[PDB]
Amino acid sequence: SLALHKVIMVGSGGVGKSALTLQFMYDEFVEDYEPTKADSYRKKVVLDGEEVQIDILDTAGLEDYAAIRDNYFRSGEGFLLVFSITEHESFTATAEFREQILRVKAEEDKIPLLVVGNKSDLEERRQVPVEEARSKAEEWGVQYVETSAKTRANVDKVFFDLMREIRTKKMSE
Amino acid sequence: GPLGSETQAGIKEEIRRQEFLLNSLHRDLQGGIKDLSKESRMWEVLRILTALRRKLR
Ligand SMILES: Nc1nc2c(ncn2[C@@H]2O[C@H](COP(=O)(O)OP(=O)(O)NP(=O)(O)O)[C@@H](O)[C@H]2O)c(=O)[nH]1
Ligand SMILES: [Mg+2]
Repeated sequence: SLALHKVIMVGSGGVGKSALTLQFMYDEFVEDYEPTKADSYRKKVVLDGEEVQIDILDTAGLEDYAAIRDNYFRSGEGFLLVFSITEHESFTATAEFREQILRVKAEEDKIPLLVVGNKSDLEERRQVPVEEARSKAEEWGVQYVETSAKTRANVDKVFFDLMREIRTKKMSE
Repeated sequence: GPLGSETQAGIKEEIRRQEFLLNSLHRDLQGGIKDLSKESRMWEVLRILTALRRKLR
């Protein structure tokens, strides 16, 4: 349905999937880390003058079973693939996450996906150069946006940009 | 509805019930055959669990 956009947060443990979701949902941020099992949210928003609902599934970066992960990925319409700019290993992990999304969505030509480099407020701790992350997004044919769940930088942008991709795909079918 | 309990024991009991439903949904969905109705029910159960866990705190 064009009235409901199903977004999945994907990425390694501790990158800020939940922090981005909760900043977008409720305008809150806390530094306390609680690893996620699986959480979900729904919000009414206005996208380009149109009243829509966004559903967000916030996945575990430390997930136990591949079958559980695959069930979540299969149900999504678009994906925020998140890494922390302060953790190179979280950036390299995004390749395998994307592979898993592609495999579960086997017969879809192009999957709505945005690459999100979170924790932009910790520039002094950056381990992932902007050029490296952007070049990877270009190789995947997707956009790269840097966010901070703490300062709100680009948080609304990533959710709304992905919704626009989901909309464009939905209007092509 | 499911968010109506006000005791820690009652909220925990509703969490245990929703997690049971969630596990049963995953068992059904792990066959890999598309089922948008069951996927929608799974997201709803997760929304309820998320709401319950916030009430629990
Ligand atoms: N400075 C800063 N800290 C952030 C940012 N986003 C998240 N954090 C912090 O990083 C930690 C991990 O955040 P969290 O959202 O729980 O990560 P997650 O990806 O959901 N982890 P998991 O997969 O285990 O659920 C928390 O301590 C959180 O406050 C950000 O943009 N800036
Ligand atoms: Mg989380």
